[PDB]
Amino acid sequence: GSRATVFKLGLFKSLFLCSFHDITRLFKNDKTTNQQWVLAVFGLAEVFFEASFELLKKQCSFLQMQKRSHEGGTCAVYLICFNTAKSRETVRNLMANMLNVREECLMLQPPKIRGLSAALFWFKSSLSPATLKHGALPEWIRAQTTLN
Amino acid sequence: ATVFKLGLFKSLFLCSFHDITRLFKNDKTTNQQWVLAVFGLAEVFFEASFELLKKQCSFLQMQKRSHEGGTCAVYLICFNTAKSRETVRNLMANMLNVREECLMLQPPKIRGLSAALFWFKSSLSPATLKHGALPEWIRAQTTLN
Ligand SMILES: [Br-]
Ligand SMILES: [Br-]
Ligand SMILES: [Br-]
Ligand SMILES: [Br-]
Ligand SMILES: [Br-]
Ligand SMILES: [Br-]
Ligand SMILES: [Br-]
Ligand SMILES: [Br-]
Ligand SMILES: [Br-]
Ligand SMILES: [Br-]
Ligand SMILES: [Br-]
Ligand SMILES: [Br-]
Ligand SMILES: [Br-]
Repeated sequence: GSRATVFKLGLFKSLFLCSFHDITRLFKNDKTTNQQWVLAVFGLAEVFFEASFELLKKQCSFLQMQKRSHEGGTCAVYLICFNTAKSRETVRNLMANMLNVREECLMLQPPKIRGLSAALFWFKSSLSPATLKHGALPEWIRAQTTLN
Repeated sequence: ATVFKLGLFKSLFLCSFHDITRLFKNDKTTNQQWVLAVFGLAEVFFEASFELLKKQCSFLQMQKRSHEGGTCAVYLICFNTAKSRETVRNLMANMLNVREECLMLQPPKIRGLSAALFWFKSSLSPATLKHGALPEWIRAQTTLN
Protein backbone atom coordinates (compact mmCIF):
# COMPACT_ATOMS: atom_id res chain seq x y z
CA GLY A 1 0.00 0.00 0.00
CA SER A 2 0.91 3.67 0.41
CA ARG A 3 0.53 5.64 -2.83
CA ALA A 4 1.88 9.00 -1.64
CA THR A 5 1.73 11.95 0.74
CA VAL A 6 2.11 15.68 0.83
CA PHE A 7 5.56 15.06 2.32
CA LYS A 8 6.77 12.67 -0.40
CA LEU A 9 5.46 15.01 -3.12
CA GLY A 10 7.09 17.96 -1.39
CA LEU A 11 10.53 16.31 -1.27
CA PHE A 12 10.32 15.20 -4.90
CA LYS A 13 9.62 18.80 -5.98
CA SER A 14 12.39 20.27 -3.81
CA LEU A 15 14.93 17.94 -5.46
CA PHE A 16 13.72 17.75 -9.11
CA LEU A 17 12.22 21.26 -9.27
CA CYS A 18 8.86 20.19 -10.70
CA SER A 19 5.82 18.28 -9.47
CA PHE A 20 5.55 14.47 -9.72
CA HIS A 21 2.08 15.21 -11.15
CA ASP A 22 3.53 17.00 -14.15
CA ILE A 23 5.39 13.93 -15.45
CA THR A 24 2.71 11.21 -14.74
CA ARG A 25 -1.03 10.58 -15.35
CA LEU A 26 -3.43 8.76 -12.97
CA PHE A 27 -4.36 5.07 -12.57
CA LYS A 28 -6.69 4.86 -9.52
CA ASN A 29 -7.08 1.04 -9.71
CA ASP A 30 -4.08 -0.99 -8.45
CA LYS A 31 -5.02 -3.82 -10.86
CA THR A 32 -4.80 -2.03 -14.24
CA THR A 33 -1.75 -3.33 -16.18
CA ASN A 34 0.68 -1.27 -18.32
CA GLN A 35 4.16 -1.70 -19.82
CA GLN A 36 5.35 1.85 -18.93
CA TRP A 37 5.76 3.08 -15.34
CA VAL A 38 7.28 6.07 -13.52
CA LEU A 39 8.73 5.13 -10.09
CA ALA A 40 9.96 7.46 -7.28
CA VAL A 41 11.84 5.85 -4.30
CA PHE A 42 12.76 7.64 -1.03
CA GLY A 43 15.54 6.57 1.35
CA LEU A 44 17.15 4.12 -1.09
CA ALA A 45 20.71 2.76 -0.57
CA GLU A 46 23.22 3.29 -3.37
CA VAL A 47 24.15 -0.41 -3.69
CA PHE A 48 20.49 -1.36 -4.37
CA PHE A 49 19.96 1.52 -6.86
CA GLU A 50 22.94 0.15 -8.88
CA ALA A 51 21.91 -3.50 -8.60
CA SER A 52 18.35 -2.71 -9.79
CA PHE A 53 19.76 -1.30 -13.06
CA GLU A 54 21.38 -4.65 -13.96
CA LEU A 55 18.32 -6.66 -12.92
CA LEU A 56 15.69 -4.54 -14.72
CA LYS A 57 17.72 -4.51 -17.95
CA LYS A 58 16.88 -8.16 -18.45
CA GLN A 59 13.09 -7.66 -18.49
CA CYS A 60 12.80 -4.21 -20.11
CA SER A 61 12.82 -2.68 -23.58
CA PHE A 62 13.86 0.76 -22.14
CA LEU A 63 15.09 2.10 -18.80
CA GLN A 64 16.30 5.58 -17.61
CA MET A 65 17.45 6.11 -13.97
CA GLN A 66 18.70 9.06 -11.94
CA LYS A 67 18.98 10.14 -8.29
CA ARG A 68 19.31 13.31 -6.18
CA SER A 69 19.69 14.29 -2.54
CA HIS A 70 20.12 17.10 -0.03
CA GLU A 71 19.91 17.68 3.75
CA GLY A 72 16.16 16.94 3.72
CA GLY A 73 16.34 13.53 2.10
CA THR A 74 16.97 11.54 -1.06
CA CYS A 75 14.92 10.43 -4.08
CA ALA A 76 15.56 8.20 -7.10
CA VAL A 77 13.34 8.33 -10.22
CA TYR A 78 12.90 5.61 -12.88
CA LEU A 79 11.12 5.54 -16.28
CA ILE A 80 10.60 1.78 -16.88
CA CYS A 81 9.28 0.11 -20.04
CA PHE A 82 8.66 -3.62 -19.15
CA ASN A 83 8.61 -6.22 -21.92
CA THR A 84 5.30 -7.46 -20.40
CA ALA A 85 2.45 -5.28 -18.99
CA LYS A 86 2.20 -5.19 -15.15
CA SER A 87 -0.21 -3.74 -12.50
CA ARG A 88 0.77 -1.39 -9.67
CA GLU A 89 0.24 -4.33 -7.22
CA THR A 90 2.76 -6.46 -9.13
CA VAL A 91 5.37 -3.70 -9.69
CA ARG A 92 5.05 -2.65 -6.03
CA ASN A 93 5.86 -6.17 -4.79
CA LEU A 94 8.67 -6.60 -7.33
CA MET A 95 10.44 -3.34 -6.46
CA ALA A 96 10.01 -3.30 -2.65
CA ASN A 97 11.73 -6.70 -2.58
CA MET A 98 14.35 -5.82 -5.21
CA LEU A 99 15.34 -2.54 -3.52
CA ASN A 100 15.16 -3.73 0.11
CA VAL A 101 12.66 -1.01 1.08
CA ARG A 102 9.18 -0.74 2.63
CA GLU A 103 6.30 -0.17 0.22
CA GLU A 104 5.73 3.23 1.83
CA CYS A 105 9.02 4.34 0.30
CA LEU A 106 7.57 4.11 -3.24
CA MET A 107 5.27 6.18 -5.55
CA LEU A 108 4.03 4.59 -8.85
CA GLN A 109 1.98 5.94 -11.82
CA PRO A 110 2.14 5.58 -15.65
CA PRO A 111 3.85 8.44 -17.66
CA LYS A 112 2.17 11.59 -19.04
CA ILE A 113 2.63 10.72 -22.73
CA ARG A 114 1.24 13.94 -24.20
CA GLY A 115 2.65 17.36 -23.24
CA LEU A 116 5.93 19.02 -24.31
CA SER A 117 7.23 19.91 -20.82
CA ALA A 118 6.65 16.34 -19.69
CA ALA A 119 8.64 14.96 -22.66
CA LEU A 120 11.46 17.48 -22.03
CA PHE A 121 11.90 16.25 -18.42
CA TRP A 122 13.21 12.96 -19.83
CA PHE A 123 15.10 14.55 -22.75
CA LYS A 124 16.94 16.85 -20.27
CA SER A 125 17.70 13.89 -18.02
CA SER A 126 19.29 11.98 -20.95
CA LEU A 127 21.86 14.80 -21.28
CA SER A 128 23.35 14.26 -17.79
CA PRO A 129 26.46 12.06 -17.60
CA ALA A 130 25.26 10.52 -14.30
CA THR A 131 21.99 9.14 -15.76
CA LEU A 132 21.90 5.35 -16.36
CA LYS A 133 20.38 4.32 -19.71
CA HIS A 134 19.31 1.21 -21.59
CA GLY A 135 17.44 0.73 -24.86
CA ALA A 136 15.83 2.89 -27.51
CA LEU A 137 14.00 6.06 -26.44
CA PRO A 138 10.17 5.76 -26.39
CA GLU A 139 8.50 7.16 -29.54
CA TRP A 140 6.31 9.57 -27.56
CA ILE A 141 9.45 11.32 -26.21
CA ARG A 142 11.33 11.20 -29.56
CA ALA A 143 8.40 12.58 -31.57
CA GLN A 144 7.61 15.52 -29.30
CA THR A 145 11.29 16.56 -28.93
CA THR A 146 12.14 16.52 -32.68
CA LEU A 147 11.48 18.57 -35.88
CA ASN A 148 13.61 21.76 -35.83
CA ALA B 1 35.15 -27.06 -15.09
CA THR B 2 34.85 -28.25 -11.48
CA VAL B 3 38.49 -29.35 -11.69
CA PHE B 4 39.36 -25.76 -12.66
CA LYS B 5 37.02 -24.15 -10.05
CA LEU B 6 38.84 -26.05 -7.30
CA GLY B 7 42.17 -24.90 -8.75
CA LEU B 8 41.12 -21.24 -8.91
CA PHE B 9 39.81 -21.37 -5.32
CA LYS B 10 43.10 -22.73 -3.93
CA SER B 11 45.14 -20.31 -6.02
CA LEU B 12 43.26 -17.35 -4.54
CA PHE B 13 42.55 -18.41 -0.94
CA LEU B 14 45.67 -20.55 -0.39
CA CYS B 15 43.97 -23.81 0.60
CA SER B 16 41.56 -26.41 -0.77
CA PHE B 17 37.76 -25.97 -0.61
CA HIS B 18 37.77 -29.63 0.51
CA ASP B 19 39.86 -28.88 3.59
CA ILE B 20 37.39 -26.37 5.01
CA THR B 21 34.16 -28.35 4.34
CA ARG B 22 32.60 -31.81 4.96
CA LEU B 23 30.27 -33.74 2.61
CA PHE B 24 26.47 -33.84 2.32
CA LYS B 25 25.64 -36.08 -0.70
CA ASN B 26 21.85 -35.51 -0.50
CA ASP B 27 20.60 -32.09 -1.72
CA LYS B 28 17.58 -32.35 0.66
CA THR B 29 19.44 -32.60 4.00
CA THR B 30 18.89 -29.34 5.95
CA ASN B 31 21.46 -27.47 8.07
CA GLN B 32 21.89 -24.01 9.56
CA GLN B 33 25.62 -23.61 8.68
CA TRP B 34 26.85 -23.53 5.07
CA VAL B 35 30.11 -22.75 3.24
CA LEU B 36 29.55 -21.13 -0.20
CA ALA B 37 32.08 -20.43 -2.98
CA VAL B 38 30.88 -18.27 -5.96
CA PHE B 39 32.74 -17.78 -9.26
CA GLY B 40 32.52 -14.79 -11.62
CA LEU B 41 30.31 -12.69 -9.37
CA ALA B 42 29.92 -8.88 -9.77
CA GLU B 43 30.98 -6.62 -6.90
CA VAL B 44 27.64 -4.79 -6.54
CA PHE B 45 25.85 -8.14 -5.92
CA PHE B 46 28.53 -9.29 -3.42
CA GLU B 47 27.90 -6.10 -1.39
CA ALA B 48 24.12 -6.26 -1.68
CA SER B 49 24.13 -9.91 -0.52
CA PHE B 50 25.82 -8.90 2.76
CA GLU B 51 22.93 -6.54 3.58
CA LEU B 52 20.23 -9.07 2.56
CA LEU B 53 21.72 -12.09 4.39
CA LYS B 54 22.18 -10.18 7.68
CA LYS B 55 18.38 -10.14 7.83
CA GLN B 56 18.15 -13.93 8.29
CA CYS B 57 21.46 -15.10 9.77
CA SER B 58 22.96 -15.24 13.24
CA PHE B 59 26.52 -15.06 11.80
CA LEU B 60 28.15 -14.16 8.50
CA GLN B 61 31.81 -13.79 7.27
CA MET B 62 32.50 -12.94 3.58
CA GLN B 63 35.58 -12.44 1.35
CA LYS B 64 36.17 -11.88 -2.40
CA ARG B 65 39.41 -12.13 -4.40
CA SER B 66 40.72 -12.20 -7.95
CA HIS B 67 43.48 -12.18 -10.58
CA GLU B 68 43.87 -12.67 -14.35
CA GLY B 69 42.62 -16.23 -13.88
CA GLY B 70 39.27 -15.21 -12.43
CA THR B 71 37.36 -14.13 -9.32
CA CYS B 72 35.86 -16.05 -6.36
CA ALA B 73 34.03 -15.04 -3.15
CA VAL B 74 33.73 -17.33 -0.08
CA TYR B 75 30.99 -17.17 2.60
CA LEU B 76 30.58 -18.90 6.03
CA ILE B 77 26.81 -18.51 6.65
CA CYS B 78 24.83 -19.40 9.75
CA PHE B 79 21.06 -19.13 8.88
CA ASN B 80 18.51 -18.63 11.66
CA THR B 81 16.48 -21.55 10.20
CA ALA B 82 17.98 -24.80 8.81
CA LYS B 83 18.05 -25.05 4.95
CA SER B 84 18.84 -27.74 2.31
CA ARG B 85 21.32 -27.30 -0.57
CA GLU B 86 18.39 -27.17 -3.03
CA THR B 87 16.91 -24.24 -1.12
CA VAL B 88 20.22 -22.32 -0.61
CA ARG B 89 21.22 -22.91 -4.23
CA ASN B 90 17.96 -21.34 -5.50
CA LEU B 91 18.17 -18.47 -3.00
CA MET B 92 21.75 -17.44 -3.81
CA ALA B 93 21.70 -17.93 -7.61
CA ASN B 94 18.80 -15.47 -7.73
CA MET B 95 20.26 -13.08 -5.11
CA LEU B 96 23.67 -12.92 -6.82
CA ASN B 97 22.48 -12.86 -10.46
CA VAL B 98 24.51 -15.96 -11.39
CA ARG B 99 23.74 -19.44 -12.76
CA GLU B 100 23.54 -22.26 -10.20
CA GLU B 101 26.50 -23.93 -11.95
CA CYS B 102 28.60 -21.02 -10.64
CA LEU B 103 28.15 -22.08 -6.99
CA MET B 104 29.77 -24.73 -4.69
CA LEU B 105 27.95 -25.54 -1.41
CA GLN B 106 28.77 -27.85 1.55
CA PRO B 107 28.48 -27.65 5.39
CA PRO B 108 31.70 -26.61 7.27
CA LYS B 109 34.43 -28.96 8.56
CA ILE B 110 33.76 -28.34 12.30
CA ARG B 111 36.58 -30.46 13.70
CA GLY B 112 40.23 -29.86 12.73
CA LEU B 113 42.68 -27.07 13.70
CA SER B 114 43.73 -26.01 10.18
CA ALA B 115 40.09 -25.67 9.14
CA ALA B 116 39.22 -23.49 12.14
CA LEU B 117 42.32 -21.30 11.54
CA PHE B 118 41.21 -20.49 7.97
CA TRP B 119 38.26 -18.54 9.44
CA PHE B 120 40.32 -17.06 12.31
CA LYS B 121 42.96 -15.78 9.80
CA SER B 122 40.21 -14.35 7.60
CA SER B 123 38.80 -12.41 10.56
CA LEU B 124 42.09 -10.47 10.86
CA SER B 125 41.84 -8.92 7.37
CA PRO B 126 40.28 -5.42 7.19
CA ALA B 127 38.68 -6.33 3.83
CA THR B 128 36.52 -9.10 5.39
CA LEU B 129 32.79 -8.39 5.94
CA LYS B 130 31.48 -9.55 9.33
CA HIS B 131 28.23 -9.96 11.25
CA GLY B 132 27.46 -11.65 14.56
CA ALA B 133 29.42 -13.61 17.13
CA LEU B 134 31.99 -16.17 15.96
CA PRO B 135 30.70 -19.81 16.06
CA GLU B 136 31.73 -21.76 19.19
CA TRP B 137 33.56 -24.47 17.20
CA ILE B 138 35.94 -21.82 15.79
CA ARG B 139 36.43 -19.95 19.10
CA ALA B 140 37.13 -23.16 21.08
CA GLN B 141 39.77 -24.61 18.76
CA THR B 142 41.61 -21.29 18.34
CA THR B 143 41.90 -20.27 22.04
CA LEU B 144 44.49 -21.49 24.61
CA ASN B 145 42.66 -23.94 26.89
BR1 LIG C 1 2.65 3.37 -4.86
BR1 LIG D 1 3.13 18.78 -5.90
BR1 LIG E 1 -5.17 11.81 -15.39
BR1 LIG F 1 -7.26 2.84 -13.55
BR1 LIG G 1 -5.20 6.27 -19.58
BR1 LIG H 1 1.81 4.44 -21.66
BR1 LIG I 1 14.50 10.18 2.52
BR1 LIG J 1 -1.17 11.95 -20.95
BR1 LIG K 1 -4.69 9.44 -27.09
BR1 LIG L 1 -1.95 19.09 -20.19
BR1 LIG M 1 13.46 22.07 -20.63
BR1 LIG N 1 6.28 4.14 -27.12
BR1 LIG O 1 26.92 -27.36 -5.18
